[PDB]
Amino acid sequence: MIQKVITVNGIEQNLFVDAEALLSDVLRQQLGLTGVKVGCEQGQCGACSVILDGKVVRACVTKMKRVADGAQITTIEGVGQPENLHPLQKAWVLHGGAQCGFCSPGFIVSAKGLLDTNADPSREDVRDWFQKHRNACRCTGYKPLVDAVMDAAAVINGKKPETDLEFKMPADGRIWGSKYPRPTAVAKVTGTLDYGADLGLKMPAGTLHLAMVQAKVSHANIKGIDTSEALTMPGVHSVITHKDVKGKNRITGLITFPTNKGDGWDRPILCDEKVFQYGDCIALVCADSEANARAAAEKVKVDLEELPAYMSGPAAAAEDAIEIHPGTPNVYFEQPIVKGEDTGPIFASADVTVEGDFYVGRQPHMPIEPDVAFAYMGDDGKCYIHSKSIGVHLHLYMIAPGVGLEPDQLVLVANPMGGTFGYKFSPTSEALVAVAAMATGRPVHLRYNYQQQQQYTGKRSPWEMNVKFAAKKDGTLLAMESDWLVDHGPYSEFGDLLTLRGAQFIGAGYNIPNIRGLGRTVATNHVWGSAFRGYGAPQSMFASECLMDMLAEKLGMDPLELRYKNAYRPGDTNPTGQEPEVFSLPDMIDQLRPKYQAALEKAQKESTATHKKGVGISIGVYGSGLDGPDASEAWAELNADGTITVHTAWEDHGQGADIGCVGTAHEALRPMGVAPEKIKFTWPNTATTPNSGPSGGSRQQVMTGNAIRVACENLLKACEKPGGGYYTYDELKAADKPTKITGNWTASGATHCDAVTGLGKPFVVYMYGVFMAEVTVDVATGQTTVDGMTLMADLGSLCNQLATDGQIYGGLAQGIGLALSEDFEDIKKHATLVGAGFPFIKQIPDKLDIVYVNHPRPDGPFGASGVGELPLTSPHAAIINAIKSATGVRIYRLPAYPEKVLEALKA
Ligand code: FES
Ligand code: FES
Ligand SMILES: [Cl-]
Ligand SMILES: [Cl-]
Ligand SMILES: [Cl-]
Ligand SMILES: [Mg+2]
Ligand SMILES: [Mg+2]
Repeated sequence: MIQKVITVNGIEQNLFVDAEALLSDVLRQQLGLTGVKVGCEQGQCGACSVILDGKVVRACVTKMKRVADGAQITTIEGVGQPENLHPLQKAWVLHGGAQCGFCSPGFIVSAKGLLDTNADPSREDVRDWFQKHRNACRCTGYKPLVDAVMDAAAVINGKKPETDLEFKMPADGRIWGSKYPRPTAVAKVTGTLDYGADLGLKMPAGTLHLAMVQAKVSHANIKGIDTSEALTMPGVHSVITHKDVKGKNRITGLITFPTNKGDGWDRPILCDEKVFQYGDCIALVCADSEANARAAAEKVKVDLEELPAYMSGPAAAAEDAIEIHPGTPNVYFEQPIVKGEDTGPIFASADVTVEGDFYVGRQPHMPIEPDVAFAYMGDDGKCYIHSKSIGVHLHLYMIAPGVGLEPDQLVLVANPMGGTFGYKFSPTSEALVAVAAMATGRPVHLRYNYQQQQQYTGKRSPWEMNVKFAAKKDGTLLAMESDWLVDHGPYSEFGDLLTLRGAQFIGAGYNIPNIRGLGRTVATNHVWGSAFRGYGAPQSMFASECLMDMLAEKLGMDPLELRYKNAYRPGDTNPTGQEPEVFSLPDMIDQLRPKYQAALEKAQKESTATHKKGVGISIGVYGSGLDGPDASEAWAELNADGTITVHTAWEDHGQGADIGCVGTAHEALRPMGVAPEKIKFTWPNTATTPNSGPSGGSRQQVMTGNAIRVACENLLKACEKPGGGYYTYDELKAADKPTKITGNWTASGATHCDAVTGLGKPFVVYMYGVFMAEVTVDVATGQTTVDGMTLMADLGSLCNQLATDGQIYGGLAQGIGLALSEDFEDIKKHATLVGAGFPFIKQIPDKLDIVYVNHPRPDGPFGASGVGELPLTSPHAAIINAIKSATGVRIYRLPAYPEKVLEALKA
């Protein structure tokens, strides 16, 4: 141990530390500075950026011996606090740079290091700096962050007044459609919002820290577990196995389809008889600390009979394949799509047919914050779970029978979270912490490290796809055929539904009167499938949007013009036989056309012999809602102090659940003249908030937004004074009148897609968009650089521009990763941010362009559709179409690795 007298945030600290200790650990645990956020723990993400003697370092790979006596450290807490914001923190808030906010402290600290050395940086300087210092963001696509640096810089330089960093009201009082900052912005940019790991450091002693004992093979029969050595190890309380589980020890898929050949109880909470994938939790060590738990977990011995593993869809779908779940065939679900006439004869007689085999792989969500949960037995005897669940009511019913509790005896609460991008549509650690809390009686806490986040949370499921188009010489689509195989890993949850998405979205965007297709779901021993932003669209529309460009090339037609010809117009139906609710695609194409022609011209002019430039186009379509007559509930309550709380279980991945609530409520409350700062939101809690539903399927703004609008409309009626005006709280209570008002809303006109034909009206609101990608391909290396992305977006009406801009920028960046760099195929290699091809700032162009072409939705609140998954429907198709336009080569199987591109280039 050594004494180090240093300065931390301007205050002299008398530090007593292990020289080998990590600065991140010291700052967070010993000094309580949880504003230093830790994600990857491997120096790759920059979340832990601190300033050490004028240099930006990553505290997670800075050992205390590198901290000299009298050193000066600045963390986010020293940059500024809620009542004393730094220009960089004000700028972040104004520009909407905090979405999930997990990266915000590191980014702001890093940016402060930048401005202290380069006071008046260019946009490229900013990007260069964030690249060098490895500041990663998964939410924003970087543009708003650079916007914020530039604006703060102007203020610090004395070029602009600081008051210009404060939000200005639109001068009618309308925050709907505005750039009003999200309520959580201040806490995020000051590091005063407590995420799961932060809460764990602030829990009382007696809290047990968990570590997972995980399978180190992909497929096995378990013979026994030996905990003897682990129990003698330092800090160890006990080891939990399947024997300690009070219920079925199974997670249920809950809405398993009838034609599913599996019962949907295939997933264990703790492995009993079998290992189904690498990483499966077999046991939980409970100890006094994470470090001690992890140490002992290494010594728990599992006796395994290793079985052959099927590591892809095709391998597991073979006739001769051994059943992974005995009694259930590996191909456990099939969804046909049968629309209009038989396609066989139409394909035979058409002027032009095209066909293609396409692949989209196991994309890893890669949130900066790795999975974390905790649980405890309350004084009331209920079991409470606090996690990253983005569907608390959903997960309750998925886990309750497994852990052995009645629905009334378990409570699920969503912590503030650093992004999920769909992986939290699945339970990850909830049942594990419940089981541990129940068996021990003590508070338990479980934090995954980044490797576990990669290997042992759900992934986008790979699809092997064959799609075909039949068409007239004028470009009129006549028919389509489709076959898709979905590799869902060993756990069935929502696998059949994902498969159904192929029926709804392969070929979405165009009038296609005749379709014959078949989707198949298959269990494998690769990572289990959890929703990933887009959920079926990125796979489906990659195939159909690439094939649209192939059809265009065969016709001798401009790809944009071919789309203009076939795009939804009044009278047309989508693939499930349903009429579009608005018709905005022709409008969006027309407005993009000149930008597209201008991009083509630039591409040809600026191309060289070694660096070829191209332009690609795609369309994107997705539903807003869960399938069928989806519904939400909200409560509007006037409180004693004259504020209004809107109670919902609108789960915040980071997308802006808080601003969606406040924005929608304010618009609905306008007649009563309610200031936005007086409107409160609620963190999701199964006991104290209504079943608003999960934050999945880009549904909340529509479903819960409507429910909030109805609740607020009903509160107005309850507050309405006879003869005009409104009662106060005190007046209402004195009259013994209610002050907490319910509102519900239902997508009444929706129906589920039929099990035989795939036809129906699954969503009443869809999202529509047109993508344009501009790329440069280096033909010597096969390396693609995306120079610009454009999205024409119809969102009906914007609740909040900061939120929708950020959403789109974020999804476009994930499109670049999906197209060029991202995959989880090799269990070990792809277990880091860098190894799995996470897009750092230089991989994302500064040129991200949005054009809103809003066609108000009949069923949307004030006209709004969702936005969440739109920017990820097909941006990767536009990118791949752009590579083809640049070089003549088509990548059919994502991602377009440089070597892969080179191989095609030289074929
Ligand atoms: S770089 Fe330190 S937590 Fe990622
Ligand atoms: S706001 Fe950057 S990771 Fe979420
Ligand atoms: Cl998916
Ligand atoms: Cl390929
Ligand atoms: Cl490569
Ligand atoms: Mg027609
Ligand atoms: Mg090669």
